[PDB]
Amino acid sequence: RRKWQKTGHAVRAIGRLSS
Amino acid sequence: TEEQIAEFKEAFSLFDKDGDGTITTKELGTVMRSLGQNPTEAELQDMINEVDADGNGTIDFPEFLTMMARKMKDTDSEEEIREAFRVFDKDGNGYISAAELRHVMTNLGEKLTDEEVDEMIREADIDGDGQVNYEEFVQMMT
Ligand SMILES: [Ca+2]
Ligand SMILES: [Ca+2]
Ligand SMILES: [Ca+2]
Ligand SMILES: [Ca+2]
Repeated sequence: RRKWQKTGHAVRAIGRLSS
Repeated sequence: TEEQIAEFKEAFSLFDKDGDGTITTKELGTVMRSLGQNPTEAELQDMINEVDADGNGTIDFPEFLTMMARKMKDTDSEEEIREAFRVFDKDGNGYISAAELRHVMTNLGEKLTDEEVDEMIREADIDGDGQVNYEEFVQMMT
């Protein structure tokens, strides 16, 4: 869970502000 | 509860290079640069100042948390998944490996033992081919 999720809350936040 | 608090703090600390609680455009760019392509300042500011609730121009912890924890405006939740997928899959074939995993986590800044890598991919992978496809990813990242 926790190492995927930290990255996932992370990477989505890149995706959304960019795209 | 707190479990989400921890998980969003770990997420924040993934960004936050220097640990004051404010992710700057510098830090944000350093992140991007680390991944591959590298925007300029102006373009990392457009990102920041969208979320920004005070008007100080660094994204703070209750601003990080209110962006991720609540729902969106439009249908963009579909597009976060996509783009999460396209950050992971370096090739763009549809399938994430153990190495692509390692690459992104390098880039963000985790120094994994190969146990943790295995423990991670084996929790993603449903079937047993050892690659994460889109349906396995949706099941993971809701
Ligand atoms: Ca900082
Ligand atoms: Ca702020
Ligand atoms: Ca691939
Ligand atoms: Ca699989």
